[PDB]
Amino acid sequence: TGTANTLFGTASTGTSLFSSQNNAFAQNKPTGFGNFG
Amino acid sequence: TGTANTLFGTASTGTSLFSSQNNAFAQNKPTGFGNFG
Amino acid sequence: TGTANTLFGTASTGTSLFSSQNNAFAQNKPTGFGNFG
Amino acid sequence: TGTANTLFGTASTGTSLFSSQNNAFAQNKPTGFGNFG
Amino acid sequence: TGTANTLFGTASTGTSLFSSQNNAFAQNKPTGFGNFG
Amino acid sequence: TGTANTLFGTASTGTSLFSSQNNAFAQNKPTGFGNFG
Amino acid sequence: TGTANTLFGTASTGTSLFSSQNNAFAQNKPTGFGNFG
Amino acid sequence: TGTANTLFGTASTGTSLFSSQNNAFAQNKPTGFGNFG
Amino acid sequence: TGTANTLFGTASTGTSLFSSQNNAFAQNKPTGFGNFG
Amino acid sequence: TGTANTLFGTASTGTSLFSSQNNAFAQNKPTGFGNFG
Amino acid sequence: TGTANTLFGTASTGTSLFSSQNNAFAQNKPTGFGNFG
Amino acid sequence: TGTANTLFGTASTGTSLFSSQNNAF
Amino acid sequence: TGTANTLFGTASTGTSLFSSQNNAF
Amino acid sequence: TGTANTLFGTASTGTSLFSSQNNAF
Amino acid sequence: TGTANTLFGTASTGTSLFSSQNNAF
Amino acid sequence: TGTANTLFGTASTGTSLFSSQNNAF
Amino acid sequence: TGTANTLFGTASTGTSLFSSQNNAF
Amino acid sequence: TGTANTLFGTASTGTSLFSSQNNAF
Amino acid sequence: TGTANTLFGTASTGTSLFSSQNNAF
Amino acid sequence: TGTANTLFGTASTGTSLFSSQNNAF
Amino acid sequence: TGTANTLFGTASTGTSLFSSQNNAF
Amino acid sequence: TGTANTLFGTASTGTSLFSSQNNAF
Repeated sequence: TGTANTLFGTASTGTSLFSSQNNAFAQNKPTGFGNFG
Repeated sequence: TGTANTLFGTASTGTSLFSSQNNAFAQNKPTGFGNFG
Repeated sequence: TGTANTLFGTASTGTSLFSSQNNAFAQNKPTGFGNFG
Repeated sequence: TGTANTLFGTASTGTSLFSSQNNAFAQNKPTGFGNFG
Repeated sequence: TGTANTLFGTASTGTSLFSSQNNAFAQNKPTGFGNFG
Repeated sequence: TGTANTLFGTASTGTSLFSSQNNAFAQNKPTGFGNFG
Repeated sequence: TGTANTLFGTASTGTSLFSSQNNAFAQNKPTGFGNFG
Repeated sequence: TGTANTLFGTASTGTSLFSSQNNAFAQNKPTGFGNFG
Repeated sequence: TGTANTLFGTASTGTSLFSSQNNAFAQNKPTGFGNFG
Repeated sequence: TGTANTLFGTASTGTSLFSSQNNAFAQNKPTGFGNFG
Repeated sequence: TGTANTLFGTASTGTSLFSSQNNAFAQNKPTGFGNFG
Repeated sequence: TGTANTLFGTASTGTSLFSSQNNAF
Repeated sequence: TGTANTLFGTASTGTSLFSSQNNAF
Repeated sequence: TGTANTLFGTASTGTSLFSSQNNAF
Repeated sequence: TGTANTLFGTASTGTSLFSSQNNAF
Repeated sequence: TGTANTLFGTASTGTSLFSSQNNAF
Repeated sequence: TGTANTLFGTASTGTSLFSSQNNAF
Repeated sequence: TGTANTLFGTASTGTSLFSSQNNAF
Repeated sequence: TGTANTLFGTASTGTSLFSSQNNAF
Repeated sequence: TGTANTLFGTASTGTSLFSSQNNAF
Repeated sequence: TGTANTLFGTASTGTSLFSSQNNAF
Repeated sequence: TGTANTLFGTASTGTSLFSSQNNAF
């Protein structure tokens, strides 16, 4: 499987089975810059 | 499988089976810049 | 499979089977800039 | 499969089978700029 | 398959089989600019 | 298949089989600008 | 499986079975720069 | 399995079974720089 | 299993069974630099 | 199992069974530099 | 099992059974440099 | 199966969406 | 199965989405 | 099964999403 | 099973998400 | 099973997420 | 089982997340 | 089982996370 | 079992995390 | 069992973590 | 069993961690 | 059993950790 790439939060490469992944984010003025390629 | 690329939140490359992925985001004035290519 | 690219939220490349992906976003004045190509 | 590109929300490249993807967005004055090409 | 490109919401390139994709958007004065080409 | 391009909502390039795609939008004064070509 | 790469949060390469992964993030003005490639 | 790489938080390579991984982050003005490749 | 690499927090290579891993981080202006490759 | 590598916090290579691992970090202006490869 | 490598905190190679490992860190301006490879 | 109940006050822009799929193999 | 109840006040922009899928193998 | 109850005050932008999936093997 | 109750004050941007999955093997 | 109760004051950006999974082997 | 109660003051950005999993072997 | 109670003052960025897992062998 | 009570003052960035696991062999 | 009580003053970055595990053999 | 009480003053970066494990053989 | 009481002054970086394990053979 391919690489899992994240800045904030989680990067999950393993297979997930009956298994919950969750993330609650509360941001006051976030700024995100992505240069994907 | 291809690379999973994320700035905030989760990048999941593994196969997910009976398995919940969730993310609750509450942003006050987010700004997102993406240069996809 | 191709690369999954996201700025906020989730990038999921694995095959998902009986498995729920959800994201609740509540933004006050978001601004999104995308340059897709 | 092709690349999945998203700014906010989810980019899903894997095949999804019996599997729900959902996103609830509540925006106060969002602004979106897209330059697709 | 071709690239899935979205600013807000979801970009889904994988084949979807018995599988629901939904997005509820509630915007107060959204503004969208698209330059498609 | 061709690229799926969307600003708000979903861009779906994969073949969809027995599978529901839905989006509920409630906008107070949206403004949309499209320059398609 | 591929490498799991994260800046803040968790990088999970092992297969996860009946097992919950969660992350609660509360950011005041985060700034994220990603150069993915 | 692949290497688990994280700056803050946890890098988990072992298989996780009935086992919870969680991280609560509260950041005042975080800045993240990632050069993934 | 692959190497678990972390700067702050925990690097866990062993299989975890009925066993909880948690980390509470409270940062005032963190700065993270990652050069992943 | 692979090597567990950490700068601050814990590096755990043994299998963990019914056993809790936790770390509470409170940083005033941390700076993290990682060169992962 | 692999070597457990840590600078501050604990390096645990033995299997841990019903046994809690915890570390409370309170840093004023920590600086971490990691060259993992 | 599922019963969605939605109330909107006066002068309020609103949508209701309901999707049900029954699969019987 | 699931009953979603949503109330919106007056002059309030709102959406309700309900999805149910029943799978019987 | 699950009952989501959501109240929105007046002049408030809001969404409710409900997803249920029943699997019977 | 699970009952989510969410209140939003006036003039407040809000979302509710509910997901339930029942698996019966 | 689980009852999440969330209150948001006026003029406050907010999300509620609820996930339940029932597994019956 | 678990009851999460969360209060947010006015003008406050907030999220609630609830996850329950029931396993019955 | 577990009851998490969280209060946030006005103008305060906040998250609540609740996870419960019940295992019945 | 466990009751976590967390108070945050005004203008304060905050998280609450609750995890419970019940194992019944 | 365990009751964690945490107070944060105004303008203070804070986290609360609670973990409970019950094992019944 | 154990009651942790933690107070943080204003403008103070803080964490609370609570872990309880009950083993009943 | 054990009651940890921790006070932090203003502008002070702080952690509280509590661990309890009950073993009943």
